[PDB]
Amino acid sequence: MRPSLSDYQHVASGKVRELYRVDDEHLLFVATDRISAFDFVLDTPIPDKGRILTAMSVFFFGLLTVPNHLAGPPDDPRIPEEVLGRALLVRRLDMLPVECVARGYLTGSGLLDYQRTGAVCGHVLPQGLGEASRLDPPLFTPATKADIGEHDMNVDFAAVVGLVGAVRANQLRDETIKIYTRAAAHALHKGIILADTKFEFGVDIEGNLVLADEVFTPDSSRYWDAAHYQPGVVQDSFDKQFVRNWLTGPESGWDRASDTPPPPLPDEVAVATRERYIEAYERISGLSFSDWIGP
Ligand SMILES: CCOC(=O)[C@@H](F)[C@H](O)c1ccc(Br)cn1
Repeated sequence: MRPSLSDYQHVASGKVRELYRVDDEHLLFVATDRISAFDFVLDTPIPDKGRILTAMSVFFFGLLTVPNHLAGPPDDPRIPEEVLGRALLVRRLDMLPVECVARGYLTGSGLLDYQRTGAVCGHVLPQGLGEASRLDPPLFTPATKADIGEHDMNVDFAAVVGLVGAVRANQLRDETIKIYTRAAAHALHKGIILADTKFEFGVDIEGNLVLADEVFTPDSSRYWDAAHYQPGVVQDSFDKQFVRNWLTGPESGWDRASDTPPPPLPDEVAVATRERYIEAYERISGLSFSDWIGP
């Protein structure tokens, strides 16, 4: 028999994820069905999104050889029925206060910083780059969390040294670039570009660096269709473009520039979005989502 979620202490809440205490040395990482667009958490959930993103994380934890925070199987008895398939049993770690970001392509705040200064997070770049330009080798572009509602602040390597130490900062940079390079090549071989990714790490009792976050989900990473990749224009979001198109189109009745919260989504847009998440998972993993555990 599985415990109730109310048997555990709710310890933290995020935009589309939740965290619970299991005992002194273990936590429960939970993915919800909520989705974000244009910096709003939308009213309408995407069915099975939490389960699909958890399947994705478990696949990539398996593929990568680096230590990670998993402390049990996806069907561990300590996981409540209500979150089965969208929750993981993990070990408690001393977390490092650095958002460890790798970028293989120039977009978002990376592109903006380049267009303003000619550099990104202390990396002076060649002249002549633009939207969705390839960056090779990929860049370590660390950031720090700001206040509620605000975007993370981009920082340089020296800033990271002052947060975690010189030797540890070099380790974060090296492991972030190594892991991203491997995952990106794997996805591209199957027709999906991982344009960038954001990692969070912790340290265990022996001093070892441990990957401790969801990993390579379409929330932590920009997924693009490789078949339509064209440097110089904005790329469609593999998972979120149907949501974006409806919200900004003729039928929503919503003006993005009003900064008012958006309306609920059509049921059919939510179902089409679920299909897109399933397509991304099955193409990258080579597995079938119909075999992933659930309630
Ligand atoms: C950059 C270090 O991050 C942390 O310290 C952790 F708390 C972790 O990122 C976290 C936060 C909120 C939720 Br919900 C789940 N996990």
